[PDB]
Amino acid sequence: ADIQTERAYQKQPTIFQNKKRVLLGETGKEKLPRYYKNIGLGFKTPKEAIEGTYIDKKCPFTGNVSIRGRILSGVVTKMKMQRTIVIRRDYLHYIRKYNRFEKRHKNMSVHLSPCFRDVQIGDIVTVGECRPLSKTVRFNVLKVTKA
Amino acid sequence: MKLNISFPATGCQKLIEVDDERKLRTFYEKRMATEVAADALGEEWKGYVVRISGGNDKQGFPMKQGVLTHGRVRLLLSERKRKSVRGCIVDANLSVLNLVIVKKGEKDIPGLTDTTVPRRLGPKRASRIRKLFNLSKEDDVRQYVVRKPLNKEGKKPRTKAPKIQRLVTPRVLQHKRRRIALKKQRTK
Amino acid sequence: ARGPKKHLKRVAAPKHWMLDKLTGVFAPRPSTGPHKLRECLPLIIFLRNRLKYALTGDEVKKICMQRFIKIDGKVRTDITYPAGFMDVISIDKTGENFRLIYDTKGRFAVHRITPEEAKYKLCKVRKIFVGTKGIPHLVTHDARTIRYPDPLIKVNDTIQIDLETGKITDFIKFDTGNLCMVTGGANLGRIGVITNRERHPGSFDVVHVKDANGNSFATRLSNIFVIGKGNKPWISLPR
Amino acid sequence: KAFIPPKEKPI
Amino acid sequence: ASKGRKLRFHVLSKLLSFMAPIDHTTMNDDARTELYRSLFGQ
Amino acid sequence: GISRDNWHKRRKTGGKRKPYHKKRKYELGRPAANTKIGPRRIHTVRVRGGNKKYRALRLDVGNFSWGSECCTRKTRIIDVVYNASNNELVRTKTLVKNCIVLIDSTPYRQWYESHYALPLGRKKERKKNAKISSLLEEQFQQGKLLACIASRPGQCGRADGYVLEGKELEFYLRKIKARK
RNA sequence: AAACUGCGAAUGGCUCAUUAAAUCAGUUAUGGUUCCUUUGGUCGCUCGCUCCUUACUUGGAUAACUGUGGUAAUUCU
RNA sequence: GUGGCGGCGACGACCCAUUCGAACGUCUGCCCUAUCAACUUUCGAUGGUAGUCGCCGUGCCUACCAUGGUGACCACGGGUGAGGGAAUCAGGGUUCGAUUCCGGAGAGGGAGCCUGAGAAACGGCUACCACAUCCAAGGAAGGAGGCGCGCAAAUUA
Repeated sequence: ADIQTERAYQKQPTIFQNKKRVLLGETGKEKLPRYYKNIGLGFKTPKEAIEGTYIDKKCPFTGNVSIRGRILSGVVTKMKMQRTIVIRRDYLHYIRKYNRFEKRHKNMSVHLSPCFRDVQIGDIVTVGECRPLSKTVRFNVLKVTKA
Repeated sequence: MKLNISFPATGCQKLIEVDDERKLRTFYEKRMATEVAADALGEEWKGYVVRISGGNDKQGFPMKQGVLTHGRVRLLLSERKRKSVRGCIVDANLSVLNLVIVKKGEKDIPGLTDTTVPRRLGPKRASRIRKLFNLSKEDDVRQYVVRKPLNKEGKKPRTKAPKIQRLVTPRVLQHKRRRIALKKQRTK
Repeated sequence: ARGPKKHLKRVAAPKHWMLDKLTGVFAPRPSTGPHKLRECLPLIIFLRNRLKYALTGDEVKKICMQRFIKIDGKVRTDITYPAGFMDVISIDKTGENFRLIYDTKGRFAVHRITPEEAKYKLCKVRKIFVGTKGIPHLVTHDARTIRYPDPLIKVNDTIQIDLETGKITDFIKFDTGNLCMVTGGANLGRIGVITNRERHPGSFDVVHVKDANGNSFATRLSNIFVIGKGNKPWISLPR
Repeated sequence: KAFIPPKEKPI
Repeated sequence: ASKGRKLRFHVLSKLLSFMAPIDHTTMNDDARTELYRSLFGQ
Repeated sequence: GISRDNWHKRRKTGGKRKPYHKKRKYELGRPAANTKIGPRRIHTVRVRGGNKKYRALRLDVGNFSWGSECCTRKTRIIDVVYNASNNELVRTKTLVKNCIVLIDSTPYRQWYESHYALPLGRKKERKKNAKISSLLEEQFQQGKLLACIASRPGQCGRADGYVLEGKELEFYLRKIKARK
C-alpha cells in the first residue's frame, strides 16, 4: 500500500533519495536502494526485509537497533497492537519442602517487524534482546516457526 | 560636620572641622562625583575646585554612587547581603564628607600643598621599568632598578632592591632550547 | 552509596591479604592503578606483612621515599600502589628480585627470580584497535598500550615485553596444547595444558584444561592466562 | 456527572 | 479527557476561599439593566 | 522545578508508587529554548561534566546544503511556514528541529550563474548537467526557498539544514496548501 | 611574619522525625552515557602580497604596605 | 659571534586508553491477606510519528494519532515489633568467638538561588512565617540531654 501514513514524512535515514541523474537512468526505473543488515549469530535476513518497502526504525534487519544479550523463545499469544505482540513463556517452579513442582508462566511484550507476516496465534517465536524500545518492550522478534 | 580633604598630586590628607552652616550651604543638595567650586570655605580657597568622593552620615553608614535618596536604603552588596547604605545626595545630616582637590587656587593651603609626600615604591616588572624610565631595547633594565636605602639605629646601613621578574636570563633560554630539542626528538 | 568511600574497613579487605582482625579497624585501600582493587597486592602489604622489612606504616613510607623499591623498572614512592599478576619488583639495596605469581592456594606468593629473568614480563592482550593515521594499537591487561604490533597478534594471546624499552620481543599464540593457568573462578591458581576450545557466539567461550596428573577441568575464556608454549613455561614457576 | 454543567438561578 | 483535555468540576481544595468578593460599582442595578438593553443598535 | 524523573509515573499495571527520595541533581530539567527570528542572541550553559551547551535564543542566519547540487551556503532565515509537532510553533515563529522555514535564494542563484553560466530566476567525459525541476525553478522565480532544519538550536546554538527537493518537497507543499 | 595563588572539605563519624520487586540477592549489557585522580600513549615549524630595520619574552590592574577618617556598634567600613 | 648544541627534575595542558567509580537497563527469585476480583486512561494508562529537555536510550515531557496494557498461572488493593537481621572468617577439653554489611531524609518551617569531576550540598543568600538577644532608642547581629528511684562528676582529661 502507501507507506506515508503519518503527519511527518517516513524516510529510511541512511538513504539519500534526491540524487539527480540523467533522463536515461530516470526512464528506466525509480527503485530506491534498500538498507539492510545481518544481525549475526547465525540468523538470516528474511527476503521480505531486502525486497520490502516498509519504514520501521525498530526492525532488527532494516532499523537502527542492535541485538545483544539473551536469546529467548516463547509462544505467540496476542496479536492486537501495532507492530508489537504479546507472548507467553511457561515453566515449572520446584519446591524443595514438598520436593515437587508448580506451573508458572511469564508474559512478554515484544516488537514485531512487518517483515514477518502470516504469523498466527500459537506458533513458536524466538526473540533477541535489545535496548528498551519503549516503557515495557525490550526484545525484538528474530525468527518465527509455525506450530 | 568634618571635611576629609585630599590632594592626590602631592598626596596629602587633612581633616578640617567646619562649624559654620554658611560655608557648608554651598555643598548642600549636590550629588557625589560632581565638581564644586569651594570658594565659600574662606579666603584661602579662591579658585579651588573639589570633587565629592564620599562620606559617612551620623550613624557611620557610607554613601554609594548609584542610590539617589536623601536617606538610607537596604541594598544587596558583596553572595550578596542586605547592607544599609546612605544615599548619594549630600545633606546636612552627614558626620563626615570627603573631598578631593582637582584644581588649585591662587594661594596655598598651609596644610596640604606647601609640603610633599613621596611615593614609596618603584616598579618591579621589567617592562614597567622600561616604560617608566623610557628605556629602549638596547638599554639594560638592571641598570635602572630603584634601590631603597634603609637605616635603623643599632644596625649597619643597607640598600635593598626588588627582584626583577620577566627578565631574560640564560636559564630561560636553556629551557626554551630544551623544549625545542624535545620537539625534535619526538619527530625523530 | 551517596558518594565514593575512601575508607576500607579491615574485614572488608580481600581475603588473600591475610590480614589479622585485632590489629586495627582499617586496611590500606589501594590507589587506582593498572590492576583492579580486588586483584592487587598493595605495596605496604607486600613490604611489611610478607617480607617483614618494616614494622609500621611510617617505616614503609621511610623505605619508599629513599627510592629503593622499583616496580617494572620504575621507582615508585606511593605506598598504596596496586601491584598485580606477573609483576616484577626490584630492590637493588638487598640485591633481590620478586615476581608476583598466584600459588596453588590462590594467593600471591613470594617468588624470587633471577635478575636476568626480571628484564622481561608477560602481558595478556586485551584489545586491538586502529588509531589515528592507520596505526594499530594493542592494549594489555595491565593497561599498557603499544603501537605497531605484529600483524599476527590477536586477542587472548600473550606477549613478552622488555621492561627497559617497553617493546614486544615475541608472543605466544592462543591454541590447544599450550600451558595455561587459571586466573579466576573456582579453579583459580591451577596450572595445566589446554585441550580444546568451544565457541558460543554472543556468549562466553569455555576452555578445557588438563593438568600434569591428568585431571581435567573447564573454565571460561576470560579466566585463563597462557604461561608458555607447549609444556615448557616461559617463566620460572613456584614450589 | 463529571461533565454535567451546574445551573444557577438569578437572585 | 487525557491530560485534562476535558473540563472537570471537581472541588479544588487549595484554591478554596482564595479571594473574598469585593465590589466597587457606582452604577445602580436598575441603571445597569436599562443600559444593556440599550447597548449598540439595540 | 522541572524534573524528568521516573518515580513520579504510575506503574505498568496502573498502581502508583510513594517516593522514597526527593529530586536528585542529575534528574534536573531546564526551561525550553524558544528560538525566535531576530538579531543573534545566544546564551552558554554549563552542564554535567563541566562541558558547555550553547542555548540559542534568537537566530537569523545559518548555512544550508543543496544536496542534489552539493552546494552549501550561509543564508538568512525569513519565516516559519510548517511544523510537524504543532501549529503553535508556526504561529509564534519558533525554531525547533525538523521545522520547515523560508530562506533567501540569492547565494544559490549566484553560484548557479557563476557555475553553469545559464540564467536563473530571470523574468521573461561526463558533461555538466544543468537541469532543474519546475518546482524549484518557480521557487527561484519567487526568490525564496523552502528548507528543512536538521540541527537543534537549543543544544548546538546554530540552525543548519537542507533545501527541500523531490517527493519530500511535494509532500510538504501539499501539506502547506492543505493547512490553509 | 602579613597577603596573593592552588587543593580538599561529596569520605569516616555521629542521627529522635520514610519506605513490598519500590528497595535487595545472583546473573547479564555498555554497539544507548558520565567522569577529579593513578598508569600508558600523543603533544615542529616548506611557500602561500601582513611590507623596512617583542620572541633576548608582550599588556592592564589589584591585595599585603604608608597615611587621613566616621558611629554606641563587629575583626562592620 | 643578540654563535650553535645540550642533562636530570617540578607544574600545567587537547585527545585516546586504564583504574576508581557513578547512572539506566536484561534475566532469575521475595512474607501475610480473596470477607481485596477486576485494574489502568483520576491531569498518560498501551503504542505510533515529529519535537523540547536531559550525560545518553526511553511517555521523561509536550503537540497530532490509534485503543490499547494486566489479571484465578491471583492482577489491583490492604497489611507485616519488612532495634532486629544478614552474612563472613577462625578453631583438640562441646565457641560465654570475632567482626562487617543497610532502606532514606533533614539541618527553626515550606519555596527560590550560587560552586564543583562528583551535592538539587553536613556548608552562604533573598522574600515570607516563628522565635530570641544588645543599644546612647536612630539601628544592628542570630540558626543537642539531665532529673523526676534522699538523687545530675565520662557534659571530662
